[PDB]
Amino acid sequence: TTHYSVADRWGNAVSVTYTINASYGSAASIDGAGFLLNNEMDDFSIKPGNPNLYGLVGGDANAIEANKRPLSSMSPTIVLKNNKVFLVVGSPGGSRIITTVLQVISNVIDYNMNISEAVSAPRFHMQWLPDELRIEKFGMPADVKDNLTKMGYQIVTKPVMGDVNAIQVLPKTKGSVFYGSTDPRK
Amino acid sequence: TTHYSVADRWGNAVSVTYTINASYGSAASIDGAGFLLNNEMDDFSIKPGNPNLYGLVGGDANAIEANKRPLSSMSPTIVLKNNKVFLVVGSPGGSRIITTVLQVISNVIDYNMNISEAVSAPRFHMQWLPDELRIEKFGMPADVKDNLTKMGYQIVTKPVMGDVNAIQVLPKTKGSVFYGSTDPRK
Amino acid sequence: IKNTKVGLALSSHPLASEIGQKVLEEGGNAIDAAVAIGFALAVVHPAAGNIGGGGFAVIHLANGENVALDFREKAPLKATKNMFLDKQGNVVPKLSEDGYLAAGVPGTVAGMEAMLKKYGTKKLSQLIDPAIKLAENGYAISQRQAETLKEARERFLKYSSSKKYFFKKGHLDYQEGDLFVQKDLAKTLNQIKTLGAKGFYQGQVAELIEKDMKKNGGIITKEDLASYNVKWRKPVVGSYRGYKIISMSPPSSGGTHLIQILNVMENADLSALGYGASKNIHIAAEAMRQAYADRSVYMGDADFVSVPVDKLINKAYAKKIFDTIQPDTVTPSSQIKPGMGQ
Amino acid sequence: IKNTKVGLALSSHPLASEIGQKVLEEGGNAIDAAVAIGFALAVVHPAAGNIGGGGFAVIHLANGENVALDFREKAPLKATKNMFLDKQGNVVPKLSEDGYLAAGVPGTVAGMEAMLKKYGTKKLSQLIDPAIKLAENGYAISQRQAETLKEARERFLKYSSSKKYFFKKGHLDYQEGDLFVQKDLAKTLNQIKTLGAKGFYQGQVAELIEKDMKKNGGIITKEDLASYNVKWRKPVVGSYRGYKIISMSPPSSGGTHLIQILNVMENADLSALGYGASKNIHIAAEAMRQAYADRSVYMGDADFVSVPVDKLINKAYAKKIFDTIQPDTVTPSSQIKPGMGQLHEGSN
Ligand SMILES: N[C@@H](CCC(=O)O)C(=O)O
Ligand SMILES: N[C@@H](CCC(=O)O)C(=O)O
Repeated sequence: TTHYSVADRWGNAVSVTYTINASYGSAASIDGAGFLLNNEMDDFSIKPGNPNLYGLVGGDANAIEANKRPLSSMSPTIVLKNNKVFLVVGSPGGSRIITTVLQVISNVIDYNMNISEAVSAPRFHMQWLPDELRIEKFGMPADVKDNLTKMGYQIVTKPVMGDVNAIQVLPKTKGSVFYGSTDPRK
Repeated sequence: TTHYSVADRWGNAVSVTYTINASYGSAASIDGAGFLLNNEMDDFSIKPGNPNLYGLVGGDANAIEANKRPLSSMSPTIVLKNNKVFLVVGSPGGSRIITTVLQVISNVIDYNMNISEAVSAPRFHMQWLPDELRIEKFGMPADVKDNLTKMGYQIVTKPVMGDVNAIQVLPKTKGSVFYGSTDPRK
Repeated sequence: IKNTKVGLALSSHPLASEIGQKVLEEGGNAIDAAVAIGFALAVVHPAAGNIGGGGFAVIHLANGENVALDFREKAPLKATKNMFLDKQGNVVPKLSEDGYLAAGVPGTVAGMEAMLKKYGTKKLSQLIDPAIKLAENGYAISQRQAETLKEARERFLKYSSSKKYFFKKGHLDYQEGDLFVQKDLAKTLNQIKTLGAKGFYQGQVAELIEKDMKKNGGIITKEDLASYNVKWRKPVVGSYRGYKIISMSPPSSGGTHLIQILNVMENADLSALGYGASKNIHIAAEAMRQAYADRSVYMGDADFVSVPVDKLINKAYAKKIFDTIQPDTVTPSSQIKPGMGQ
Repeated sequence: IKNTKVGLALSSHPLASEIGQKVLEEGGNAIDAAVAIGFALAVVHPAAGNIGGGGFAVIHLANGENVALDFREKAPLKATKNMFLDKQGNVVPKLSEDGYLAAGVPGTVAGMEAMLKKYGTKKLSQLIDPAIKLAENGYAISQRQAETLKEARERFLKYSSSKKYFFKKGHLDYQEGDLFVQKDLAKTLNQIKTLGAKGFYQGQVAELIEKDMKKNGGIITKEDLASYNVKWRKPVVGSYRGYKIISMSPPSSGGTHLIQILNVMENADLSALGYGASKNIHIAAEAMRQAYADRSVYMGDADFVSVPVDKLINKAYAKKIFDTIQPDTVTPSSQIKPGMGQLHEGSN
């Protein structure tokens, strides 16, 4: 999965997340055509309660049916301020997309980080099952981990989450200024 | 102040910190010559107990004498591992140079950060007078601040400290790889 | 990264970002640039960028309209509920993950053409040229690409088609710095250049897809391809502390839960304690926990199932979640009730 | 940033870094590159890079030797203890900070030449060419430079020389993206190109310095410039968890306190709790507190006063400091004793 963000001088913004699901999709290509096929069918629930590639589970709502579109977690997002473009943001990461994107938005709005700071900041993740608080290397100091563990979290350090490409737009006396960040994770 | 670091293929390393003291030094230039004069005389103790530009104090040892060199905090440093160049590191920052440089070294050695991580990591600072623990914006979370405050630190958030240019040298199959980092604070 | 004249086009590959940025410099709009990037990434970032997959675009137009494009893959016409299970009702290992049966009907090419035709200003023929040049002439394998290719090796090895495209002669891994040329991909992109989306969903390319599927135990047919349809949908919309949030609606769960989680968080003054405070992490994590429990029961393609989006993004529901959050203890996942009673 | 061929030359300005890197590409050694960078930064980073200041170089040689070069400024020949005080013994505001009396005798040009002649391989005339080109033909003011220039405005405006050099016509602030050209600086660097350090410390440039000093109430003369001397010194050396630390000795306090504070920290297993743990911050911070108290009493130019470097960097002293650090609590600074009773030379 990969996300890209575009904003122009006329006030259009386009936030695109697209994918073949796994890295290199199904790993099978169309002979003669040179492209990899997706493995997007794994985003369905293939059996009630069966965890997919991202540990996500389902029942009736996300069961397979002919022509049905498998449930995604992709979250291409635009944030507006007074109806003008403010953020263009998104990320890959399967189940982690939702939490990655909201953390970047929160970092800007709640903590007044610029877009580079908001993207670089360590990320955590909770997805109900598994019942764990997923964190990143160097992302949480002992004091914070200790306090969260006391609350009843099971903290686990896992590979870095996401790959945010984000734009922040700020008005100027004349026009706007566009600020960008790619993700130090990849 | 500014620091630069050099490492070559023969195994030499050069770590240079140099300065005109304050930003633009004394602000006075030599007419006809095009260069700014330092204000390095402020690095002496000009009166016992008088705090200088970085809040540093002195008495007899660092009093002004003709031809004497004013005390510096500049810390251009080289670290060796098994007799081979490992780190070339240094920074500007007046009184904060010492603490900036040691934190980068500790980050690599104690915490196994790569040179980029080690340089980007938030820095703290204690210089005895003022009696305060100086930190950076977004550098320390509430839980850590609360515990340090309960120990007796007066925590103050101040502008970012330092501008580290550092090299890490690692053995590979044959010879060395040189990894560099400039400082995000620049 | 800063721009004060034409804006920014940002992706995970510098060659694709450069292509998008150039479209902006040459007077194209954000949609024009996005289309050029979508095709460029199909060449230079094959782990993820694609013409064989699908996705979503959320678009804010100059005139103030906000729209969403669904170019998500569809289950093929022959797909069935239990298609990945054996006779005894148990999952067939890797059947949904590796190989031709794991594929939905691709939507990317349809999506790129749809947004260009509705909102773009440049011709597809011109926007796709940079991608074709990269496929025909090649580009350098990056350090990370060499790693991800190496990791995919044993998967590629299962399929004669992928062994041909993603290895060097003798099925050898590409290495960092190698020039990667994709002649058949260029043929496919050239069909799209000349014929538009019909160059993928019909004609020679559709024939190649159908016949390779049949040979290899897949089920996508020309009928699937000819019937592939994008959908222009309303985005899901929320607010957070005076900002408007525009995100992807079903068949993504992403925008709904993003808005739901932020709605819960809105009840706390997070700014008070600042970034990385355990008390703030706790509120967010408990909101996440409920949202993902909700996802597992309520979420799917709304064209087929009832999805309570409006209920999930209702601030009153979020307040109810917030009020269950204990100062310094969690609600174990085993004790979460989807919808809480909704 | 990565290199597997000629190494790296890294500075705070990309134009200076590129100049250093090209020296490495062209076959020069780390000293050659460092000299090129020092002159380049004097053009492209005038807030900090300089020919009017001084500094230090710590050098590790291929053969295993470690050396330090002191090119720190000297107090002028006519400097005095109370030179910045009025008749009542009070500090004259800004006298040590703004203007011509605030200056020590510059060491940079002497330092550059000294390390080049002893350990370099290339000629100064060639290594200074890139800096001359940037002075003569100009370079683009960066965003940060525009900010720092603006902050210094009121200071520059006090001096006719700086008004000429660091403002555009009409004494306007330089803006981001403006091309900044330094003709007189170019002339100075050309004298150094032609004559070496003597092109700065003697002749026409020395005359310019003496004249402007006299005009403006400074005390540096041709004599001070002719007396300027670099000093080759032993670096301070220590160890931290098996790694060798090589850093700057007096007249810097930096290397000594760096080794001292790391020595204290070595007594704790910091890796156990990892980056940013309060327990780890406490040990380092309490070590810092004692080190800076020590600095205030025991540190100065060791050529002129007694400085107990060996005692300050001794692990046994650091172990004593470590022992005084009580778990979960600070020692207030008002209770800290410089030296901890360990640095008394009898009743001295
Ligand atoms: N196929 C997943 C994305 C997988 C990923 O981002 O790695 C989805 O649509 O939610
Ligand atoms: N003049 C100070 C350095 C000033 C700074 O780094 O800003 C010193 O030599 O320690």
